[PDB]
Amino acid sequence: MSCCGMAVLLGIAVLLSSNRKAINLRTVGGAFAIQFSLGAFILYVPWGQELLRGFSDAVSNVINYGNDGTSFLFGGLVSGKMFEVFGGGGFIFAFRVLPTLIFFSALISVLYYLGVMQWVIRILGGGLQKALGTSRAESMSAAANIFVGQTEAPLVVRPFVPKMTQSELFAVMCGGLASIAGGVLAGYASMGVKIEYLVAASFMAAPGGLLFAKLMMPETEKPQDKPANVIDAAAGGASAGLQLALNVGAMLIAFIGLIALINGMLGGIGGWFGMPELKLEMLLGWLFAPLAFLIGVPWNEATVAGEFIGLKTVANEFVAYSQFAPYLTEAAPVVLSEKTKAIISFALCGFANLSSIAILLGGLGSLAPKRRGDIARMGVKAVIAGTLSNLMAATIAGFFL
Amino acid sequence: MSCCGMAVLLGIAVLLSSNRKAINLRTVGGAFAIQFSLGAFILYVPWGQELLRGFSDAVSNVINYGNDGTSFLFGGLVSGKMFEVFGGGGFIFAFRVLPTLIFFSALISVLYYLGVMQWVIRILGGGLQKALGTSRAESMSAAANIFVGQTEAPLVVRPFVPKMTQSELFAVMCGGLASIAGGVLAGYASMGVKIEYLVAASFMAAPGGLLFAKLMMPETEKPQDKPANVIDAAAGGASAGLQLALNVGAMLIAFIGLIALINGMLGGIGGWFGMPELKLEMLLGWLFAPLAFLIGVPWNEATVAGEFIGLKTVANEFVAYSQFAPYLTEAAPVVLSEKTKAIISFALCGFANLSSIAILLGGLGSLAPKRRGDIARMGVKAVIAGTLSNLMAATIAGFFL
Amino acid sequence: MSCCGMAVLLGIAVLLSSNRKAINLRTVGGAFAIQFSLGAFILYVPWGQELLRGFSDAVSNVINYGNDGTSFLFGGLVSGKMFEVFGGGGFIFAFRVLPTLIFFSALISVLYYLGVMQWVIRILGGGLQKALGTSRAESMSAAANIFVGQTEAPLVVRPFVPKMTQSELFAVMCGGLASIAGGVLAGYASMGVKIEYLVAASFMAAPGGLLFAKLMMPETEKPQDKPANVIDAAAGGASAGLQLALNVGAMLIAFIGLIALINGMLGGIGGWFGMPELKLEMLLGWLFAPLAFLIGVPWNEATVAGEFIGLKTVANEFVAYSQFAPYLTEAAPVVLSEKTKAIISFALCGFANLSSIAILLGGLGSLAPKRRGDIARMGVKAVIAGTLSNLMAATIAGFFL
Ligand SMILES: CCCCCCCCCCO[C@@H]1O[C@H](CO)[C@@H](O[C@H]2O[C@H](CO)[C@@H](O)[C@H](O)[C@H]2O)[C@H](O)[C@H]1O
Ligand SMILES: CCCCCCCCCCO[C@@H]1O[C@H](CO)[C@@H](O[C@H]2O[C@H](CO)[C@@H](O)[C@H](O)[C@H]2O)[C@H](O)[C@H]1O
Ligand SMILES: CCCCCCCCCCO[C@@H]1O[C@H](CO)[C@@H](O[C@H]2O[C@H](CO)[C@@H](O)[C@H](O)[C@H]2O)[C@H](O)[C@H]1O
Ligand SMILES: O=c1ccn([C@@H]2O[C@H](CO)[C@@H](O)[C@H]2O)c(=O)[nH]1
Ligand SMILES: O=c1ccn([C@@H]2O[C@H](CO)[C@@H](O)[C@H]2O)c(=O)[nH]1
Ligand SMILES: O=c1ccn([C@@H]2O[C@H](CO)[C@@H](O)[C@H]2O)c(=O)[nH]1
Ligand code: NA
Ligand code: NA
Ligand code: NA
Repeated sequence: MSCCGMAVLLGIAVLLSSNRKAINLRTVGGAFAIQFSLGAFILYVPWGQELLRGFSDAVSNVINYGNDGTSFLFGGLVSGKMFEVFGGGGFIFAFRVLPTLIFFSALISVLYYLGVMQWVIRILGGGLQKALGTSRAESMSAAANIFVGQTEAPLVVRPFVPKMTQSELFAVMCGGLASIAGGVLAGYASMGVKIEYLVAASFMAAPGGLLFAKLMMPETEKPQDKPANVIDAAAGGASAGLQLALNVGAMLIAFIGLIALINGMLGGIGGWFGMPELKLEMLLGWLFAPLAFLIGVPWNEATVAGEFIGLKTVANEFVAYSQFAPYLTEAAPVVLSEKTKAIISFALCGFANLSSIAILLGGLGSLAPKRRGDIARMGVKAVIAGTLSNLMAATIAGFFL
Repeated sequence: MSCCGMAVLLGIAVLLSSNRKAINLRTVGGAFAIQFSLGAFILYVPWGQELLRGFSDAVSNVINYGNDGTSFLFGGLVSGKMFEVFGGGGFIFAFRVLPTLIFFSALISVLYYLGVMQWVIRILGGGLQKALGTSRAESMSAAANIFVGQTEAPLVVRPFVPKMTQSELFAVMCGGLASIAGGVLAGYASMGVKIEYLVAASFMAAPGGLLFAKLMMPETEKPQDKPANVIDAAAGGASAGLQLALNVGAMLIAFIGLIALINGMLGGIGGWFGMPELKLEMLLGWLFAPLAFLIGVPWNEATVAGEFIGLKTVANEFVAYSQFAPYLTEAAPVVLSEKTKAIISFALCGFANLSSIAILLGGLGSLAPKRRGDIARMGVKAVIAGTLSNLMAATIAGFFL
Repeated sequence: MSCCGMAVLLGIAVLLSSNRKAINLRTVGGAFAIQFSLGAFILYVPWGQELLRGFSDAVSNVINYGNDGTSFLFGGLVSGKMFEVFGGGGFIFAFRVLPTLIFFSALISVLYYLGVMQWVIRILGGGLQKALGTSRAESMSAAANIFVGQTEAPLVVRPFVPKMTQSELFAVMCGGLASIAGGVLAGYASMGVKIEYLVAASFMAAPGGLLFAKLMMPETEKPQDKPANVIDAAAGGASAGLQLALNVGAMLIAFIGLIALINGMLGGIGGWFGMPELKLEMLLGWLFAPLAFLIGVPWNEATVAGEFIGLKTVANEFVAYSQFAPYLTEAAPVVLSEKTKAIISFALCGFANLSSIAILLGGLGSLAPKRRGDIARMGVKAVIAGTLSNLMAATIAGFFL
C-alpha cells in the first residue's frame, strides 16, 4: 500500500509536468533513490538510527540551553510551579514555544558568521549536484533549506538568482516549500513533535524537493556556472527571530480564532442539512482521508489524520501542528498508532501552502525583482510539488516504520 | 435639558462654520434627522431595540470565538483559575483585551477580500448620499467608518481623495474622528462597555460625522463623479492588528504612567494652594462638568462624568475607557445611574482627539500627499466637529434613555 | 592602588593617542579634574551626597509612578501575590523591567517637547566648553548623553555633525559609548542596581567621555561655530520605547541562551584538559581580574568582579547587569563588599562595547551619511575610549568609597 502510494505521488507529478519528455531520468531517478535511501538509512538501518538519535539529542540539548534565556525573561511563568497551579494550562505557548524561534535565529546567524553553515551546505549541495546533475546554485539552495527557511536559503546563491532558468527558479521555490526551518523545528519540538521525525523530514526535503521540481518542471534551458563581528551577528539573528515570533504569534491568535468562528457558522449551516455538529475538522478529515490512506495511514485512523494534513495544506503547518500536538500526549482525544503519528509528523513537515507563495514573492523576489512575474506564475505548481515531497517523505517513513 | 443640549451643540457648529450662508439645509437637516431617528429606532422603538440586541449578541459571539486563539497562546493566564489566585487582578488586560484587536483585524480583512464589507458599505453610503445630497465618495467613507478606523475607511474611495474638494476632505476627516473601529470596539466590549452602546454609537457616527462636517465646512466647490487569497487576507489583517495591539499597549503603559506622574506633581503643586489632593481627574471633572450636564448628565453625576469625557478629549478614548471601565462593575468607586453610564459610553465613542490629526496626516495623507497641508490646516476644526458628533450622539442616547 | 589605577588608565590613552603632541593639557587636565571633582562632590562631600540622594529619590519616585501603567496592563502578574506563589521567580523581568523603558522614553520625549531637556543640556554643555575649550557641538552632545542614548544625544546638534572635525565626531562617539540612557537606567534600577551609582556614573560620563576622546584623538583641525503637541510627543516616545523594549527582550533571550550553550560546549572542551567545570564566566573572570584589581577591587573579589566587567565588554552592559543583579540581593552566590559592588556598578555603566559601533553607524550615520566611513574607522578606538571612561569613573568611585 505504501509502494502504491509512492507510485501515485510520482505519477501525479508526471501528469502535471511542463514536459514529460524533457524529464531527466538520472536526475529524478537519483533524487528519489536518495530520499528513499536516506529514509532507509536513518529510520531502519541500526547505525543510521543511532546517528539520527544522536543528532536529535544534540538538538534537544541546544533547545534546553536556549531555554535559559526564556527562564530569565519570564521566570516563574515557565517554571514547574505553573503545572501545579494551572494543570495542563500551565504550559503557556507564548512563553514556552515562541521564544525558541528567537534563540535559534540568533544561533543560525552565528553559525553563518563563523562559516559553519556554509561548510555543511557546500558538502551536501555538492553531493546533490554531482549525483543528480542539478545545477550548482539550485543544489546549494536545496541543501540550505534543510536548516533555514524558504526566503533565507536562496541567500547562499543570491547573485545567481536573477539569471536562473525557469526550472532552476522553480526548484529553488520547491526546496523552500518542501522544507521548514531550524527556528520553527525547535518550536514544533517544544510542542511535543518527535525531534527525530523533524530532523529526518528536514534532510529528506532536499532530495525530495529536487525530485518533484525536476519531475514537474524539467530543465529545458541551459543553466550558468555580513555583520561586523559575531556579537552583531547574534543580535541580527535575535532581531529577525523576534519579528518571526511576533508574526507567528499573531497568526495563531487570528487563525485559531477564525477556525472557531468558522466552526460556529458551520454548526448553524450544517444544521440546515441535519448536521448541527458540522465542523471544519470534519470537512477536512472527510476530504483528505483518502490521501492519508494512500500514504499508509490505517483505514480506521485515516479520517483523523486527514484533519491535520488538510489543515496544513489549506492554512499552514504551524496551525496544523498546533492542533495535532495534543494527540501526542496522554490526554489525546484519539490514541493513534506510532506509525500514524510518524506519518502525520512527516506529512506536516513543510512550508507547502498557498500563503507561502506571497512570502516567496517578497523574500525571493527581492533577490531578483524582474523574476516576480515568474514566481507568481509558478507558485501553485511549486506548492503542489512541495506538498508531494512532504507526502512522499511520509509514505517512505510509513514504509520503514 | 437634552433638547437644549442638542441646540447648543448645533449652534456651536454654526458659529464655527466656514460660511453659514453656504450651509445646505437639506444636507444638515437630513443628517441630524437620520442620527436622531436612528437613535430613536434602536434605543426606543421595540423592534429596533431587538435588532440592536440581536446584532450585539452576534458581535459578542464573534468576540468569544476569537478568544479561542487567545486561549491557545496564553493558556492558564486567561483561565478562570486566575481569578481564584489573583482576585480582581486576575484579569490581565494585555492578554484579555489586546489580542482581540488582532483577531478582529484579521476578520475584517477577510470580509473585505470576500466583498462583504463593500456590499454593506455600498448600501449604507448609497442611502446617505441620496438622502443628504452629499458626494458619492464622502458618503462611502462615512459608512466605512462605522466598521473600520479613520485611516482605513477612506481606502474604499482612495483614487478620489487627491481631487476631493476641501469640504469633501474635511468630511472624510470628520467621519473618522466621529467614529472608532471594529477592532477597538471589541476591545472596549471586553473591558465591560456595553456592546449595544458601542454598536449604536458606531452607526450613529456616520450621519453625525456628516452633520457637523457640513455645518462647519459646507460645500462651496463642485465635487466630481488586494491579497492573492483569503488566507493571505487573514494573515495581512493579523499583522496589521498585531502592530495596532503593540502600539495601543505601549501607549497605555506610557500614558497611564504619565498621568500618575502628573498627579504626583499636581499634589505637590496643589498643596501650595491648600489643595494637596489635587489630581488631573479633578481638574478635568471641574472643567468638563458643565459639558456633561449640558448633554444630560444629572447635576450630582456631572463632575465624575466630566473626568472621563475630558480625558477622552485631551488624550484619547482608549485611555478614557480604561479609567471608566471600573465604574461598570460592582466594585465601582461611584455607583452611576444607567442613563449616565450610557451617556458617558456614547460621548467617549470616537477617535476625536488632537493626536488623531497626526494619524490622519500619515494615513490619509499617504493617499494624497499633495493634500497634507490641507489636512493639517483643517485638523483642529475636524476634531471639534468629531467631538460635537460624539456629544450629540450621547445627548440623543440620553434623551431616549 | 586607586591612584595607580587612574595613572595607568590615563597612560593607556596617551599610548593610543593619534598624536600625543597635539594633546591639549587644558582640555584633558580640566576634563579629568571635573570627573574627579564631580565624584568627590557627590560621593564624599556631605552636601553633594545629599543632592545625589535627593536626585536619586526623585528618579525612584518617577519610576514608581510609571509602574502604574505597568500595573494596568499586566495586573496580578506584577503584584505581591506573585512572590507568594512563585517565590523569587515571582519577579517577571519581561513585565517588571522592560515596560519601564517605554514609560521613560515617553517622558523624555515630553521633556524635549517642553524644552526642559534642552535647558539643562545647554547649561551643562556650556559649562563644559567654557572650562575645557571643547567645541560647542561636541560639548552639548556630551551633556545630552547624560540623559539619552548614543544615537539620540547628537540630535541636539544634528546640523553640525556632517561638517564636524574627525576629533569632534570621535568625541560625539565617545560621549555615547561612555554613557547609558535614561530608559535603561530605570531598567537597571528596577533590577536592583543602586540609583545613586547610576546617576553618578551618568553625570561623570560627560567629562569622562571628553577626557579620553581628547587624549586619544586630540583636535588637529579647526571646528566651526518636532511633534505637533505634547500628547503626540508622548506617543512618539512610547513607540520608540516599545521598539527598544522588544529589541532588548529579544537580545536577552538570545544572548543568555547563547551563553548557556557556550558553557555547555566549554564544559566538554574543558574536560579534554581536565577542566569539565570550565565556563565563560571563569574565562572572563580569569582574563579581567587584573583589570578589576587595578581599578580598586580587593584581591579576593577581583575574579568575581572580572566576570561582570568582562561580560559587559565582550557583549553589553545589559547582559552584564542581568548576571550581576543577583549579587545585590540576600541570595547572592558571593557576598561582596560595598566598595566592590559600587566599583562594578560604575564600571558596567556604559554602552562601550563593539556592537555599539554598528548602532552608531546607523543612528549617527543617518545624521551624516558621508561620515559613515569615518565612524567605522574610529569605532574600535572609540569603544576603548568609552571603556576607559567607565573604568576611570569606577576607580574614582572606589577611591572616595
Ligand atoms: C482557514 C481554513 C479554511 C480554508 C479555505 C481554503 C480556501 C483556499 C483559497 C485558494 O484561493 C486561490 O488562491 C490562489 C493562490 O494564491 C489564488 O491564485 C492567485 O495566485 C496564484 C499564484 O500567485 C496565481 O496562479 C493565480 O493566477 C492567482 O489567482 C486564487 O486567486 C485564489 O482564488
Ligand atoms: C495627558 C493629559 C494632559 C492634557 C494636556 C493637554 C494639552 C493639549 C495641548 C494642545 O496643543 C496644541 O495642539 C495643537 C494640535 O496639534 C497644535 O497645533 C498644531 O497643529 C494644528 C493641526 O495640525 C495646527 O492647526 C496648528 O497650527 C499647529 O500648531 C498646537 O501647536 C499645540 O499647542
Ligand atoms: C558572547 C560572549 C563571547 C565573546 C566573544 C568575543 C568575540 C569578539 C570578536 C571581535 O571581533 C572583531 O570585531 C571588530 C569590531 O566590529 C571587527 O572589526 C570590524 O569593524 C571595525 C569597526 O567598524 C573595523 O575597525 C574593522 O576593520 C572591522 O574588521 C573585527 O572584524 C572582528 O573580528
Ligand atoms: O522561517 C520561517 C517560518 C515560517 N514561515 C512561514 O510561516 C508559516 C508558518 O510556519 C510557514 O508555512 C511559512 O509560510 C516562513 O516563511 N519562514
Ligand atoms: O484602528 C485604530 C485604533 C486606534 N487608532 C488611534 O488610537 C487611539 C486610541 O484608540 C485613537 O483615538 C486613534 O487616534 C486609530 O487611528 N485607528
Ligand atoms: O537607548 C539605548 C539602549 C540600548 N542601546 C544599545 O543596547 C545595548 C544594551 O543596552 C547598549 O550597549 C547599546 O548598544 C542603545 O544603543 N540605546
Ligand atoms: Na527550508
Ligand atoms: Na471609523
Ligand atoms: Na548616553
